[PDB]
Amino acid sequence: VHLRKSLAPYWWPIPRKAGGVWAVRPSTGPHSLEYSLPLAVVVRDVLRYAKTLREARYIISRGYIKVDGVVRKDYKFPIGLMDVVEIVPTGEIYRVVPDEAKYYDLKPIPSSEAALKPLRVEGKTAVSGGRIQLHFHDGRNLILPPDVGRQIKTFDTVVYDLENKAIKTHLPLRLGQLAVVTHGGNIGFVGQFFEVVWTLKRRQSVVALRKGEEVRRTILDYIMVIGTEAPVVKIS
Amino acid sequence: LEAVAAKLITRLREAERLALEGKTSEAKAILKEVLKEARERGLEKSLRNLLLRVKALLRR
Amino acid sequence: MKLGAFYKGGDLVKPSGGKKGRVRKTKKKALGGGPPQIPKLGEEDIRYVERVRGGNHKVRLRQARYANVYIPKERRHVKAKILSIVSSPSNPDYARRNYIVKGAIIQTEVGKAVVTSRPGQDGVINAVLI
Amino acid sequence: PTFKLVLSDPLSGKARQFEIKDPLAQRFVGLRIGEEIDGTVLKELIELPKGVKIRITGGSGVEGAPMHPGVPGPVKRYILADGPPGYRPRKRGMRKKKLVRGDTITDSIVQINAVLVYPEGYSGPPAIPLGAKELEKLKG
RNA sequence: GCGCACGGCUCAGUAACACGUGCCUAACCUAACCUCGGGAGGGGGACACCCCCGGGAAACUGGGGUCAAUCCCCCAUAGGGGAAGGGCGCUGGAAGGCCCCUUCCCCGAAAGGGCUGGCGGCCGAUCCGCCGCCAGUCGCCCGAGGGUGGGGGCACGGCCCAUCAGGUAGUUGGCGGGUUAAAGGCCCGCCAAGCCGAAGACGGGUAGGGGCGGUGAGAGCCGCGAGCCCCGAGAUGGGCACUGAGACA
Ligand SMILES: [Mg+2]
Ligand SMILES: [Mg+2]
Ligand SMILES: [Mg+2]
Ligand SMILES: [Mg+2]
Ligand SMILES: [Mg+2]
Ligand SMILES: [Mg+2]
Ligand SMILES: [Mg+2]
Ligand SMILES: [Mg+2]
Ligand SMILES: [Mg+2]
Ligand SMILES: [Mg+2]
Ligand SMILES: [Mg+2]
Repeated sequence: VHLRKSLAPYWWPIPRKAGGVWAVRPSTGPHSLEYSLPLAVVVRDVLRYAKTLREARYIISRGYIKVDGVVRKDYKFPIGLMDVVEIVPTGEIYRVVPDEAKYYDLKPIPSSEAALKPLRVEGKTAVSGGRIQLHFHDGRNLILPPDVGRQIKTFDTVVYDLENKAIKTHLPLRLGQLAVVTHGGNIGFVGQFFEVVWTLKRRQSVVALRKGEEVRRTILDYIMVIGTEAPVVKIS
Repeated sequence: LEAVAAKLITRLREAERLALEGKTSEAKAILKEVLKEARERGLEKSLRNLLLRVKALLRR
Repeated sequence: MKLGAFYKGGDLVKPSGGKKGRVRKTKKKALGGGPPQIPKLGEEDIRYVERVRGGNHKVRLRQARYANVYIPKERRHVKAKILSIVSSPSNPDYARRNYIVKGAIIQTEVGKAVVTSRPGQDGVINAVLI
Repeated sequence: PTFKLVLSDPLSGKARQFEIKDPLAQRFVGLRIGEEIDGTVLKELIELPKGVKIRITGGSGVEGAPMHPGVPGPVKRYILADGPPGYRPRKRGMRKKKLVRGDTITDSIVQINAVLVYPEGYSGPPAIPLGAKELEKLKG
């Protein structure tokens, strides 16, 4: 399967005309094609550690790159929102976070919050045994007992332990929390949740965010709760 | 040479039947001196299909 | 099956009754169909497992002898035997040729039952006593 | 009809190639594949101990086509082959129209494949302990 | 084993759900990949290369012998499908869905395989392996979701001609079925007379659609709407199938 350079996502940090007629195509990983960047692009463009595609594949082939605690040796692995990228031989850590300019950015983070990942609940399914399965914004799943999974509704953000496969902290979606817009024109904006026009489809509800006193509006689908007045993990 | 090969093939097949019944050492006994016999007459390659089968039977 | 002889693609006729051209020259294999596989009344049960689109499987009853008749008044399931097909409301030609389809009546050992499954697709005859 | 018989010994894994002619030629015509004829017919060509009946296994025609056991009668035919006997497919599921011949022998067959059928319980020496070309190469 | 259904070419067919925009599939399938939960027990077989012979001009191809598998097959369990009755529960705008309970019928997994290191045992220089375990790593099977690709549906938008005015009879709809991965006159049995049309049917002609491009101060006119990108269709004309996740290639 190919990806023409014209059909590449608009926000990717690559020149549109100059270059080849091809772009590296992500291999159906834990994100969406429109909202993910392949690992070889990050190693060559965003970190500039490789000057060619073979050099980027060589760096990835050694297992030097760790993505969310798992060494990825696939150069077409997709990276997306709230993912933790760690470079082993240099010890630097980044969290791909919603950016006001690049639309998605590699921000350095402290080593303590490297195992933590904030995940937005995209939905729940009832599985065998009566347990509940949670689906997150990057396709990741987590099966829970029925009573604990009853109190986690959709669009709630949960801080997930990659190290323990557990839920550190559950952040319900209520009016008055700190949210970051994760898609759309108003990307990168972090503000208080203070207004909602509940539509018939909840995913299409109009939501307003405030930062004293710049007010931006989006739909309810495009905002992730990052907690109260203090963001739980460094995003900006 | 057909005389020496006929008994050799006869001795190779008989050890094959032994190897199917569990007698590995006696079958290994037959396979040994047949290997002695075919080596100096150049009949090793001629019996190549049978030496391949016999060792497969003993390797089981 | 996906056979062009049983093509399930759209007609070449407009709702006004006028004719329209062919946008595509060939018949797509995805839009292909298959011949009927409804079982015939036989002295033993013969089941055929068929590979279908996406590497899936469908159970086909080539020849039917028993029916899993269920008694609503007693809440018991019996694997009774089939003696004749009484009548097929969808088409009498199914009963006339001893072919079991959903909604058909069968004079089973326990009595009469209405076939409640699609025996060409389910692969078994689930029946409910009348 | 002239023939190039391929007589293979199962107990030695070697084959001897006899060229049948006039007197035995009608002993082979009309025989289907898998047939049983006693080994004494080839007495003037080969020595076979009296527990062996040579079995008919197949052959090829004058134009190189092989005989097909699944086709009956002595006739030429075209088949949409999908398997080994008369076809070696190169891709999975590939079916090809191949020319074959019936299993019943006839004058146009040039190669006839026959294999010795040793008697039950026989454990003597091999009827064909070596190949002719192999032995000639070995001596050289 | 995986790939070759991507990629490359062209513009005959097409006035159409083809194309464009905006929405759906609660009526669907998806190998490779990602995540969570679970599993990997027992037993068999064949066919190449090769060896002994060939046949045939060539294409191709026959017989016997013989070593293997992440090759093929069986058994078990998990699981899966159908029909029927109940339910607190889940999703979701809304359950013919998911989950749990009960009855029966039916189908029905797996490669613990490779490598590395460590341990121990069997065995032998005619062996240079086999076995048990442990760890690391790359893999295999099932359930759920995602991802990607694809099948299908809808609202609206975009040519000319009346020196083309009535057209349609599976045609329009209903009911019951078959088939499909999946809804549908897609197909079939029965019932009705409906469906389209001067707000232009039907017929004819022309044309792949779009992003767009030329020109003009502009409205606009034209398509050089060839080249680059997206969608479509095709592979001398017309048809029909195998394999496969996917082709009617
Ligand atoms: Mg193409
Ligand atoms: Mg063989
Ligand atoms: Mg396999
Ligand atoms: Mg299910
Ligand atoms: Mg089984
Ligand atoms: Mg095995
Ligand atoms: Mg239906
Ligand atoms: Mg029609
Ligand atoms: Mg060109
Ligand atoms: Mg044609
Ligand atoms: Mg072709």
